[PDB]
Order: sequence, then structure tokens, then C-alpha cells
Amino acid sequence: MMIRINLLPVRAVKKREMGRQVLVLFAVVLIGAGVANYLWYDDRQSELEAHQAGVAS
Amino acid sequence: MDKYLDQFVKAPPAIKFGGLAFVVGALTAANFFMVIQPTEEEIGWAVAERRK
Amino acid sequence: AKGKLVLGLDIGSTSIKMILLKEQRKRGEVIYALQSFGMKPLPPEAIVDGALMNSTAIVQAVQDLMSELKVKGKDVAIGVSGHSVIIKKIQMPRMSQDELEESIQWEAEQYIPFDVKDVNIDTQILDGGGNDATGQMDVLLVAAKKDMINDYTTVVSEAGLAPVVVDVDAFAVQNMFSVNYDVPERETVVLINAGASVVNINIISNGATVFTRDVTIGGNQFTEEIQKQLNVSYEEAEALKIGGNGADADAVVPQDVERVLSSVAEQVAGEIQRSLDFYAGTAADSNFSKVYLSGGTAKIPALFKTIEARTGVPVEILNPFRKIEVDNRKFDPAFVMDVAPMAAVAVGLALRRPG
Amino acid sequence: AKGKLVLGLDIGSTSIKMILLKEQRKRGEVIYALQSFGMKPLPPEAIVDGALMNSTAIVQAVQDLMSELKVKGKDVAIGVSGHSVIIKKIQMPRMSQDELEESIQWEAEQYIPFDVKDVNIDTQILDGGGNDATGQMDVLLVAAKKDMINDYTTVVSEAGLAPVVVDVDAFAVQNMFSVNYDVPERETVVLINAGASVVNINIISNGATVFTRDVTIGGNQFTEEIQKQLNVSYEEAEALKIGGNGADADAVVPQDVERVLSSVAEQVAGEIQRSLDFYAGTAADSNFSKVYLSGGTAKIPALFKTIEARTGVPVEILNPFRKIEVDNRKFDPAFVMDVAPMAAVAVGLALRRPG
Ligand SMILES: Nc1ncnc2c1ncn2[C@@H]1O[C@H](COP(=O)(O)OP(=O)(O)OP(=O)(O)O)[C@@H](O)[C@H]1O
Ligand SMILES: Nc1ncnc2c1ncn2[C@@H]1O[C@H](COP(=O)(O)OP(=O)(O)OP(=O)(O)O)[C@@H](O)[C@H]1O
Ligand SMILES: [Mg+2]
Ligand SMILES: [Mg+2]
Repeated sequence: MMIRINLLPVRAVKKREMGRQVLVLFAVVLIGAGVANYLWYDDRQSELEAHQAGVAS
Repeated sequence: MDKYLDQFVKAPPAIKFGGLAFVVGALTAANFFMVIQPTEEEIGWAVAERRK
Repeated sequence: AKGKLVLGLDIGSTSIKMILLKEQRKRGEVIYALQSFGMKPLPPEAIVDGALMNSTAIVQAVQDLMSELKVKGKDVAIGVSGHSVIIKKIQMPRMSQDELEESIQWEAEQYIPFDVKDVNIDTQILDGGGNDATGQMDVLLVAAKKDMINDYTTVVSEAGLAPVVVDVDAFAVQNMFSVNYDVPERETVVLINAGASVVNINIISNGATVFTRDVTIGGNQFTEEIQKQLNVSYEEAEALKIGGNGADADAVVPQDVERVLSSVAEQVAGEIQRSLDFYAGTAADSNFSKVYLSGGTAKIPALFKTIEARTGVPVEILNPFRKIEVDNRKFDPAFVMDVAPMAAVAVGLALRRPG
Repeated sequence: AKGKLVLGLDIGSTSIKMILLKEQRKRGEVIYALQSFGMKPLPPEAIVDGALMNSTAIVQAVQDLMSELKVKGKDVAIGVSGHSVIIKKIQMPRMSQDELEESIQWEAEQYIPFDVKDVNIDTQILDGGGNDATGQMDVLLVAAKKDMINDYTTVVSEAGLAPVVVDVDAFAVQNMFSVNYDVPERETVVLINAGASVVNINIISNGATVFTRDVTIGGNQFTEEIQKQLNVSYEEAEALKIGGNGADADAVVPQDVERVLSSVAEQVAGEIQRSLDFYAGTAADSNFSKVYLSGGTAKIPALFKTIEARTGVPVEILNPFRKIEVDNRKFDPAFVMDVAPMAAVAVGLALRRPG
């Protein structure tokens, strides 16, 4: 008797794979944009400290 | 080229993940705008304080 | 991970059927036993050319199947469309499993009129456990264009089901008779599954498949000829086929109908003689033995006697459900027998699922 | 992306025809069914030498087709002109799909009297699923000079349509009979489509095309001879052909007309005997079987009996629309039958579109 299993080939395979890659790209872009939002936050806190020094002046 | 509006009308993991991704992209746009605005406000308070 | 999964008849085209066998306990003993079975006429636009092409509607239909079943299981084996799968034999040299899989894909590359972009799965027609390195390889390749499989996996995914085996119908239909075949083991048996989209022939020595061949002709042809000759819709032509051809009061309608279906009868017989002659390669001086029928297109009244006299082989209906325990308090053996041919595969990959 | 597209007869030359079949529901059952059909005489200057050469006017005509149809669908399959496509067989070695496509383009490079600058699409006359690596390749190449395809895509683009398949007429005309052919599967059948610009012959074993051949002669020739012999315009000569040759009161006009068209009749018969003899390559001791006709040029009165007695084959008209469900409350079966030969392709690539 022949026991066959067409489970995980291929438009299922490569569409789960494309599904993975698109999400990895999403993650990378969002991590980069995150880092940007950060570095911005730091320059802003520095500016705030300079300005509070001025207000003390 | 048909099976693709069938897939585009359907979804499960690929599109649940996709929707999560568009949502987190929107939220990051929102928080980046919400860190750009305190910049402008902050430069404003600078211009006021110096004028004092 | 071990559950006893489930089984739908996903490529029924005429009908989506589903079966739950598990191990039923009685008196401290247990065994494979029918637990539920459900059937719904397939709403068309779901399937076209063997691809699932309204994954949403098919999803909702499968959900109706699970509800009618009253089953809590959410794992499933299913099957691809015979129009969606290329099945053929292939000769190689056996070796390492990787070298076989690659070499298999390399030879079937020639065999596939699509990019790969294509599903490849083989099994060996003879036990590998019988031959030495570099010698006597035979695998049969099941190849499927990619998103027939996708479409089916989407359907399964939104029905809440999890697939574990995507099998093929010409061999899944055999698991019910695989025992009764395994008892006569030099006997050559034919198995015809006359469905609505395709008619499969698989011919065996024992429960060892020797070959398979798929014919485009099916019951949709008889229905379509009735519809042509009486400008009827497909449904009323289908009922005129069913009840029209088999009632005790049908004495006036086998001229009107039989004259309509006579071309299909002749030409089906021509296709079956065709395939049978195309097999008889090695025994130029022998004859046939015995054969069985499955699928609802078989249930055409008197079609079994016609195929029997026309092909020179005894063609008999068979009850699959004999392979499984059936509680008489939950199921009528008579009705079970009546819907047996349609359900053969529907319990087929279903013994594949607690396997 | 899945819609049920549409189908025009874009290379009708005499007529632009369009058909909408989709799946029509009745009593909870559905099936492919005629939804609409429209026909408009092609305004000339649209097509010359098989190229669309007034993409604007053709656009507006196709828009009129969509409006007369009352169809909301905006996707379409269509066909190229038989004068615009080179179809021929080609022998190769099968292998990887890329290596086949390249090798195919390499061999047909020899076959194309234009730069490439040329459309190449093949299909295998036998299932690839039947032969081993490096062996037994047969593809048939459809090759088309580039902007026949462009011109048609411009026409489709400004009509608001989106093309998904650009098929060929000699095989698209067959999809309606592909079932009825698939039931006799060692029978050699001829299919003639006598159009206005070209007459195609395709000859098959089953619905498996064995070959095709395109003849410049067509109905435009009969009309043009009538016009020559009675210094008439093309339109009144065309009507004199149609109604003149077939009326019950036409007893005085088959001498005046038949003497005009007799050269064309002889010489068409000569071309068809020509092609048939050029096929009979392998069976030097056999005869023909049965054949069908399509296209309006076929509907010349008595032409079927003439081709039948002259070619030594039974040549019969056939009703395509038998492949599709037809609601009798929306369509008269008689008229449908009357316009069937013209519409054969017009429903052809139309079963290609919900496929
Ligand atoms: N009593 C009967 N007489 C004649 N034909 C019948 C009868 N019962 C069912 N059929 C036909 O059998 C077909 C359905 O049988 P079945 O469900 O076994 O096929 P299927 O497995 O759904 O089709 P496929 O697997 O080929 O897609 C229908 O076409 C129906 O017209
Ligand atoms: N009753 C008839 N008798 C004779 N000729 C006819 C009749 N009806 C139509 N024709 C001819 O058939 C031709 C149109 O048929 P049809 O529309 O099937 O061809 P077509 O598909 O438009 O042409 P092509 O595809 O070759 O460009 C016209 O040349 C017309 O003169
Ligand atoms: Mg079946
Ligand atoms: Mg035409």
C-alpha cells in the first residue's frame, strides 16, 4: 500500500516562506525607526537641560 | 490571475502577521510625531526664556 | 502531536463529506470505530479545475461539516483533486535518502509541465527493504502544482483545522479494502472510483499498487448529457439521473434517459477498455480476476453489470465500513451500506488519521 | 486575482462578439451557465493583416459590447488573429523549465521570420508527466510578432478591461467540445473553424490536439467573389451570400450565386484535401472518422454536405452551448443554436476565463 503526504510542499511552503520574510523586513524597519525615535529623544533631553540652565540664569 | 483574490479575500497567519505589522508601523509613526512635537514646543520655550 | 485527526472529502466536487473514526471502548476492549459522518452538497464556485477557488465559502462549509458532526477534533487529513495531481511511476537507483529525493525531483522535473513551483512526494512500489545499493529503485511520484495545496491549506486554516497529511484519492480509497486485498496476494484486482470530476483506476497485486490512471470522464458527464437533452438545470438533471434511473416505477424513463446517457456509457466503456489494454504489458496470454467500485457515479443503476460484461472482469460494489467497528445503536448498517461508495475515500484518509 | 473574467471575439474581423458565463445558482446548486452574449459587426479599419490598427475605434466598439451585455466584469481573456500567430510543433529534450524555455526560444528562433521582437509560448502535446530526463520532449510553439499583442493590449486597456489570457482561436474553439471529445479517446476527429479571415483545421485524438493548419481562404473570399461578379459593395454581397444562398425562395439565385462562388468552393475543397493529405503521415492504410464545423463561413448552405462528400469525412455542425447551463427563461435555445458556430470561440476562451 502507498502512503503519500502532500503536506508542506510548495505554494504552501514558499508562501509560508514569503510570509516569514515580509514579516522579518517589517521587524527590521520598525527596529530602525525605533532607534531613530530614540536618538531624537536624547538630543531633546539635552536641549531641555540646556534650556533649564538658561531659565535658572 | 485568480487564486490570489481568493487569497486576498481570505487570510490566516500571513495576514494576521501582516495586520500586526501595519499596526505597529502606524504606532511608530505616531510616537515619532509625538517626539517631534515636544521638540518644536521646546524650541518655543527656549525663545521665550531667552527673551526673559 | 497525537490526536486522532479527522477526514473530509475535500475534492468531492459534488459533495464535501467528513468522517470521524476513533477507538470505541466496549466491555474493556477497544478498536477503530465509526464515531460520526457528515455530508453536504458542495456549493460550486468553491472548486474550479481542481483548485480551491473560494477558500472562504469552502471554509464555512467545512465548519458546517464539523458542527453537523458534533466533533471536538480539529486536526485533519485531506486529499488533493485528481485533476490537480500528476501520479506516475519512475525508475531510479536507490541510495541515500537525500540523493533519492534530489534525483527524484530531477527526473520528475521532466515530468511536470509547470515550474517548481511544484509538490513532489514519492513512495516505493516495492519495499526498499529488498534491494542492494545502486540497484532496483522504483518510486511513484505524486506531483502537484503548489497552490492547489495552498488553497486547500487556507481552507483548512480558517475552518480551525490543522492538516497533517495531504494524501491522494486513488490510494486513500484503498485503505478500506487494503486488508481484504492483503489476504489474496498474487491476485490482480482493479479498483475503480467513479467520482463527479474524475474516474480513477488503480490496479494491484495484493494491496500493492501496480499502477493508476485518471480519466476526465465522470458522473458530471452523465448529468450534463441529461441536462443537454432536456434543457434542464444541473440539479434537476442530477436528480433525474439518481431517482430517475433507479426507481421501481422508472419503466418509462430508461428509454428517455438511457438514450441520453448512451453515448457516455459507450465512451466510458471505451476509456476503461483503453486503460486496461494499455496496462497489459507483460502477460500477453493471461486474463483478469476481480475488481471493485467506489464513488457515487458507480451507483448508476445496472452500471456494474454493464462494466462487468463489457470489460471482461467481475466488477462489484464493496462496503468500506467493514474495516471499522460500527455501533448498531448509533448507525443503521443499511444506510451506511447505501452511502458506502461515496464515503470510501471519506473513511480512507480517515484510517490514515489514527494511523 | 479571482474574478470570473470575460471573453470577446476580438479577431472576428467580421464581428466582435462577447460572452459572459459564470456560475448560476438554482435550488441551492450552481454550475457554469451563460449570463450574457453580445455581437456587433466589426467596423473595418480596426483590423488589417491581423493587427489591431485603430485601437481607439476598437476600444469604443468593445465598450458598446460591454454596455449591450450589461456586465459589471472588467477582466477579459481574448485571442490573437490566426494571421498574426505562427503555430507549429517542435521536438526537444525535456529538462528544467528554464532550460526548456530557453531551448524552445532557440529552436523557434529558426522558425520566426521576424526579430524577437516575438511572443513565445509553448505547451506539451503529451503530458510531460510521461517521460524521463533528456527524453521524449514535444512542445507546440505559439509565436506572435510582439505588437499584434501590443495593439490588442491597448484596445483592452482603454476599454477598461484587464487581460489575463491571450489565447489562440484554433484551440479556444475546442474548449466547448473538449468534453465531448474527451469521451472518445482513440478517435481521430477533425475540427474546422471557417471564419472570415482564415480557416483553421485542428485534428485530434480525443481532446489531444495532433496538429493545426491555417488556410488564408475564408468567407471573405465568397463575399469578394459575389462582389466581383455583380459589382456590389461588400455589405450587399455579404447579405446576398447569407440570405441569398439559404432562403426557401432562393430557387433562382443558386445559379447566379453558385456560379459565382463555384471557384471558391472547388479551391477550398482543394485546400482541405491538401492539408488532410499532408497530415496522413503514419497510417498509410487507414481512413478518417468524424469532424465538426465552427465559424460563420461554415453556415454557407449545403457546404457541410459538400465537405462531407468531398473530403470523405462526416462533417457536422455542433452546438457549443451544450457545455454550459442555459436558462430557458433568458435565452431561446433555437437562436442560441443558430448563432452557435459564430460564437464557438466566443464561449471558448470564456470557459477559459472562470477556469
Ligand atoms: N444513485 C445514483 N445514480 C447515479 N448517479 C449517482 C447516484 N448517486 C450519486 N450519483 C453521482 O455520483 C456523484 C457523486 O458521487 P461521489 O460523492 O462519490 O463523487 P465525489 O467523490 O463527490 O466526486 P469527485 O471525488 O470525483 O470530485 C454525483 O455526480 C452524482 O450525480
Ligand atoms: N448564413 C450564412 N451563410 C453564409 N455565410 C455566412 C452566414 N452567416 C455568416 N456567414 C459568414 O461567416 C463570416 C462570419 O462568421 P464568424 O463571425 O464565425 O467569423 P469570425 O470568427 O468573425 O471571422 P475570423 O475569426 O476568421 O476573423 C462572415 O464572413 C459571413 O459572411
Ligand atoms: Mg471522490
Ligand atoms: Mg472566429
